[PDB]
Amino acid sequence: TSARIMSRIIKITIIVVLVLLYGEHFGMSLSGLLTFGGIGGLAVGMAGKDILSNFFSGIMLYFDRPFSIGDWIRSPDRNIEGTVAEIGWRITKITTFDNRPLYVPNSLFSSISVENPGRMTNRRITTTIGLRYEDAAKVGVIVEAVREMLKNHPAIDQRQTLLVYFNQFADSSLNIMVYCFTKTTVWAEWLAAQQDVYLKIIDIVQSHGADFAFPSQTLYMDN
Amino acid sequence: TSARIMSRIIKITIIVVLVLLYGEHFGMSLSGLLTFGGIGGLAVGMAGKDILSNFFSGIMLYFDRPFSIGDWIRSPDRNIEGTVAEIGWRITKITTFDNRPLYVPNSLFSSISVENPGRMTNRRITTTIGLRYEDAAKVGVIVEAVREMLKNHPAIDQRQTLLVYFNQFADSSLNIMVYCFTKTTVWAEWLAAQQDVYLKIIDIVQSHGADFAFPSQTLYMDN
Amino acid sequence: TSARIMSRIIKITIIVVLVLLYGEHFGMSLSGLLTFGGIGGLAVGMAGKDILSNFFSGIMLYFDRPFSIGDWIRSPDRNIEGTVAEIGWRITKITTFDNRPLYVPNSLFSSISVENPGRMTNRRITTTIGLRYEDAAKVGVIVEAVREMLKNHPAIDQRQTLLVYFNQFADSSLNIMVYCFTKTTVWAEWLAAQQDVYLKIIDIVQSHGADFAFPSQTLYMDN
Amino acid sequence: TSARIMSRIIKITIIVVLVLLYGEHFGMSLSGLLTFGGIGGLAVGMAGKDILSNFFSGIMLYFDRPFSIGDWIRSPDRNIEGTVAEIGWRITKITTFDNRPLYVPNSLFSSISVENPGRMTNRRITTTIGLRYEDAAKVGVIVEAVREMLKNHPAIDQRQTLLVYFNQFADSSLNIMVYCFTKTTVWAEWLAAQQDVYLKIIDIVQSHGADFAFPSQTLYMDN
Amino acid sequence: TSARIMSRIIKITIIVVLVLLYGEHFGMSLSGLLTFGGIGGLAVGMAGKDILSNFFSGIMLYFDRPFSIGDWIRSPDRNIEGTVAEIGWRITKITTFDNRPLYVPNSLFSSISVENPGRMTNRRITTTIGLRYEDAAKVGVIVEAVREMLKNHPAIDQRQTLLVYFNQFADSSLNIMVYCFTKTTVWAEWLAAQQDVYLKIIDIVQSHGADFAFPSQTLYMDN
Amino acid sequence: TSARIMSRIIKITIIVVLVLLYGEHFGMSLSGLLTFGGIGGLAVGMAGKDILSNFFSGIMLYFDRPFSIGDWIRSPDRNIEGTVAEIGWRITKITTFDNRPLYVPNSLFSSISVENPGRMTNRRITTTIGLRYEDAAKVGVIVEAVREMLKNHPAIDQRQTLLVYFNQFADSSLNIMVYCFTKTTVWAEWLAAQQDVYLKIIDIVQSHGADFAFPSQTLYMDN
Amino acid sequence: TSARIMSRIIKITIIVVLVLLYGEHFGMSLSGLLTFGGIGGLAVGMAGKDILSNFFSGIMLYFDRPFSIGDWIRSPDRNIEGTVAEIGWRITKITTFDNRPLYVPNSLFSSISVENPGRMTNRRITTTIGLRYEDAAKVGVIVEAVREMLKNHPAIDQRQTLLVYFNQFADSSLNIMVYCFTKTTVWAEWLAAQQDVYLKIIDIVQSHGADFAFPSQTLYMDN
Repeated sequence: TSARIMSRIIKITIIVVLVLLYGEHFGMSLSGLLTFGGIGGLAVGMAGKDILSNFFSGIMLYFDRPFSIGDWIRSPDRNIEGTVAEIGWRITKITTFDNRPLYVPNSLFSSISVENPGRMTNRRITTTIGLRYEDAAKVGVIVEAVREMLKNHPAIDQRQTLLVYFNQFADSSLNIMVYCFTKTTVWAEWLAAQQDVYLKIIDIVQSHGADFAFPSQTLYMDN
Repeated sequence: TSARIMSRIIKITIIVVLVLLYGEHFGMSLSGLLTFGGIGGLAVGMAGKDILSNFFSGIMLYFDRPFSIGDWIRSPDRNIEGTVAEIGWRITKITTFDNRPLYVPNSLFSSISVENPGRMTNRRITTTIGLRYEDAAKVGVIVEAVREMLKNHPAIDQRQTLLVYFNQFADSSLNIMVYCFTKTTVWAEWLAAQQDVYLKIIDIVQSHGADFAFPSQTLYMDN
Repeated sequence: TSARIMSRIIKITIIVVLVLLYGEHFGMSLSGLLTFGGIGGLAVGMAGKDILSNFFSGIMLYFDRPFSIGDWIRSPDRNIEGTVAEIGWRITKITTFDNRPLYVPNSLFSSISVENPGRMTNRRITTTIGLRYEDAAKVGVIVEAVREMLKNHPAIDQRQTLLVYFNQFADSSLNIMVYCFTKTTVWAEWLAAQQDVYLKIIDIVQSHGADFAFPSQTLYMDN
Repeated sequence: TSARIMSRIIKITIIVVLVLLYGEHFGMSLSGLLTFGGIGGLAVGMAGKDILSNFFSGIMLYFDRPFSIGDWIRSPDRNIEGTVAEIGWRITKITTFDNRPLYVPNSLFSSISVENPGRMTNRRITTTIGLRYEDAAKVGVIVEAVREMLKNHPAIDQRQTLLVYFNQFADSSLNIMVYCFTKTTVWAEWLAAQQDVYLKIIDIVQSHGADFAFPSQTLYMDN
Repeated sequence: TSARIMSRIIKITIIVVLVLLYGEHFGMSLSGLLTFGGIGGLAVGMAGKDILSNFFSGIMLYFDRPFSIGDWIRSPDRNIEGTVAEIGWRITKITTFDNRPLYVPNSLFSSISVENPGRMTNRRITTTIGLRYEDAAKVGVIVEAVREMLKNHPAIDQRQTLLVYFNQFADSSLNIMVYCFTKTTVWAEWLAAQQDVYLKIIDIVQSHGADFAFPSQTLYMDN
Repeated sequence: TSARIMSRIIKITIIVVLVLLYGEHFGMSLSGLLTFGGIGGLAVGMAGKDILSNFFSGIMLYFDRPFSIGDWIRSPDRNIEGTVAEIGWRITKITTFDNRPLYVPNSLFSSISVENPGRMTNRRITTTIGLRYEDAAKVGVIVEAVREMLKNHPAIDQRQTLLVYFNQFADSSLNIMVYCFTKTTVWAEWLAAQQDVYLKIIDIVQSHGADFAFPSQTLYMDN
Repeated sequence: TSARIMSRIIKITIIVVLVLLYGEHFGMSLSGLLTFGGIGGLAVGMAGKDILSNFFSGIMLYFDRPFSIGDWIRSPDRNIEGTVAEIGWRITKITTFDNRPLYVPNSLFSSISVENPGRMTNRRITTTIGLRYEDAAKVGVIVEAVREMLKNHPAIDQRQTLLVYFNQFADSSLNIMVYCFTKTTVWAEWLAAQQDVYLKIIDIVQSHGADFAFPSQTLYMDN
């Protein structure tokens, strides 16, 4: 389709060949060549940017790929997520978890940090608890029961980092940092462990009479 | 219309021809040519930017189009949304859902991620529930009834990813992550499924006596 | 007025002519020409930017105008709004709705998305409702009465997109997405329809005993 | 004052003249000229920026001034406000409403939108009302009384845009958009009209028993 | 101290002289000169930036100083405040009100707006009042008593701008814009006037029974 | 695999060799060489940026490494954290605490501040207390008991900085700045000390009857 | 260690020497030299930036150091704080108050404001009080008692700036600006004075029956 389009590509090529042959035949004068000549390199230079660089930068990715099709590639910087679909020079298909294919320009991968959880070894499960000041005396023991359970639980990696401590003193709460790592990377398996853990842990704070806490205030009144 | 306008286009062309002929005839001296000559390439170089690059970058889009007229093209980066209308070198018409035609310069597509949900396979329906701590013991069973229903429902894709779990422990709530995918991409059909699902799910939490929850506080008072 | 001003314009012109004639007469030595010569093109190059580019970029706008005097031109990016007044190379007058004339430099139009609602086909009326959880069982029917009315109403375009659904589950509410399009673009006519619609709709939620909702909380107290 | 200062300006000038004369006399060799020569144009080129461009860009302002001494020049972009004081090439004095003279570099005017309300035709008076849901049935009539008054009032321009409508449905309120334009631009006159209008309008909502509204909540309690 | 340091400065100078003399003596071949030669100008060009520009830009400041030692120089843009201490080419000492000397690079003054309140003519005293809706009928008179007092007060400049009006309708309040200018620039004198004014004004709202207002709400409850 | 790929690398190399040999054989004319010639250096120049610079900048890191494999490298600027994994020219592997390997481009290390807590000497434990105004008279003594304990405690470094003071007056509280340093850098050991300290400190405020505080308000009511 | 590494540094040096000797021997043709030649200067030019500039900019710091080892150097701009450790060309060690050594690239010091409180003359102690509207009549006297004490106190510098005034009218409070300067810069001494001052001041507001204030509201209720 489209005459003018197909035409004008021949055109911007042919005249690079014409200037070349004209300064080799006549071009009297030689002087004006170099000059005209420079606007091509400079204008292509400031019209170039990413639109040209995508190909080099894509090739650099071709020498080695930090991400490899079968992985999802969160980036803290730019907002791109979900599994890497297919790799191409001008673009890079990438399915998101909403199954919409975002076409990422390749030059972006040149700059941003590009962690891929797809190559995970583990899933960190991080939580927080938070027990009323009323529960304050019993903090030492409740923490310990929770500390003990995680070791004995099958799902979590005992060898891996496993800290539970009074930690923060924050706000209206007494937040307690659960921090431990699950085995399986895979989504349903880890989530299921997490549910099992919160169900167990939730009971323990219930079990000793320490009560879970919500933001709370101190109203003052007149008579 | 307009003499000065029509005039001044002849002008910036004719003098490119005059410099060319002058350095071929006289121009004595040759030396001053190259020099004058360079301000053209440099000034066009720093007056060029996007205003020149739009055409190259549009052509690059002409070699392949990630978006293809019949689609809407959300971009997480820049704020442009709604169906792609017509494609042009200096611009790109694009109807928004408010039916206002935003004329996007083409150079922008060179940089930003440009997912198009128009080429969706599915609609993810993501929700959250959130049940009082009062409902805490019954969490395991309510979750399961909800877990069971989604599988049996006709609208959702059972084969596709389908997670429901206790997940977060957040705030004054016990948020539960519904996450499943509908069949039809199309707007009224999916929304109707969503309404059917929330109506069903809303009943289940009602049905077991677990109560939906709102932000809550702990007032303290004097006598 | 002003000698020094009028003087110094002659000056920065005349010496471009003097350098030209001096290197054609003497300038011995030729060597130092090219060199001096380059600081002009480079300094004009890095003192140029927008201050020079406004004219090219304005001309590009002269070849075709996405906005055409009789229209108002919101831009999601830069903060400029209101009807386009008059178009000029260094600037572009533009009345705002507060009737203050903002003089927009033309180079800006080169980059930002420039939707103009002035070329609207419709006005989307988007609302939200939000009914207490108390109203929860009756959600299916209230929605339907509202769904029915919009079709029958004369003001809205029935052919055009028209969705009403339970949609969100958010917060302390049960928000319901009204979404439909009015005929007339023009400001008083559409607003009047909107008032008629909200007055009608407001009654319906009132009519079935479902109550409109406001942020709500759950106070807890001591004895 | 200051020998070293006065000295070193002669110095960076004289040696531009020495290099010029040296390559015209000896400079054996010619080759090294051009080279040394280029660091001047390039270093002045990347040490130049705004510090050089202020003068060109100021001159461009001298060809035409969108702002003209007797006016105040808000800019949505950069934070500069208040009456324009005096215009100068390196700077531009500008009194602010706190009577502190901010010296704006001229290059800034090259980029930012520079509306000047000083050349206003009118003052838009925009308000909002907001009536309890309790007042909901009477909304149609209260609006009309308010609608009627503005037309009859002497201060507002009846010919000019004049919309009052139920508009928003927002939050805990029923906000009503007053929007009309005063005659006089000048500060005390318009403000006085505004006071007269709010005093009149405030009564009307009072007059029909509709009550003005404040953020409100729905406390829930135990026994 | 330090041989290697003192040594390596001689070094990067001497070899600029060696290349110059070598291409004037031998350098067979001339061709490679210009080339090597260019990396110096370009690398100094992209290693230059501010680190070189500070001196030019400082000199520009030396031709005229908008700020003059004995003044404090708030900038809306960059965060620098407090009295200007001493002026130097690479830097500019500047005491802050916390008496910590921040060394500002001079190039910054090239770009940012640099108002100096030190050259003030006045101090604007801006306040806000805000009277319960309960006080609403009496707004006209309370405002007037306040309006009258400011004129009669010795401290404020009566000739200078002096507006008091109902202004805003905002929130839970009825905010009233006091706006007037004090005589003395100097810190203790103006503050003392401000205290005298607020003490006087505070009484007037007290005096008519209008009550000052705080954010307020509308609790709703069950039985 | 892939013919076109393997092919096109030969191609962009071979023609650099062809242009070189062609201008050495024919190339008639010499003039057009330099010109064509420049577009290569300029286009590689504006397609280069980081994609080329990563290697130089990586080498600079190779001369000396502020971070050394066995350390974690928080950066206040860019969001990268966790232990440094392996170092490579195009990238730098880096495990995060979630065990996901983020591949950092090396050029980034050139700009951002890169503190590594891995080379810590200590752990600062910073807290805050905050005692009701009710506790106000006893502030001097409670502070002292807390001041005394930290000195006597084995875990904290007494020699190191150790301030405890009334400090802030903020909000509804009387915040007290605990600030002291633990011995062991290592994660479980320090956290355990922190738990021991907060448990001890929590008792002291309890012990004197001063009560810990939460945000509090002053309700006002009608009859 | 590492053959390939050690090898490839020889390599990128040796071929700069080979091109030089080749165009001096053959290089037939001379023409292609200059051209190839330029890609080196340009690519080093756009791969250079900070990675090259760190050394120049470090040297500039070597000519004079605004910060001098024994000082801590807060910067309002970039987030770097704490005592300056050691100074080096590629970097600058700097201990933070958490005793983690952040390695700052030197080029940063070229741009940002770099106040160093280490060279303080004083410590400003700034506070705020805030007394219920209930305390309003007594504001004049309480302020004066506080005004008097600071003069008589030994710790504060009476000669130095010393303002106390009703100042703000803000919010639910009547905030009073204490502002005075302590003698000793050093951390424990000044903090101790601050504690002594707040303890004294706290009593005075207590002493006259004015009560310290917290955010407060006005609940409204039904029957």
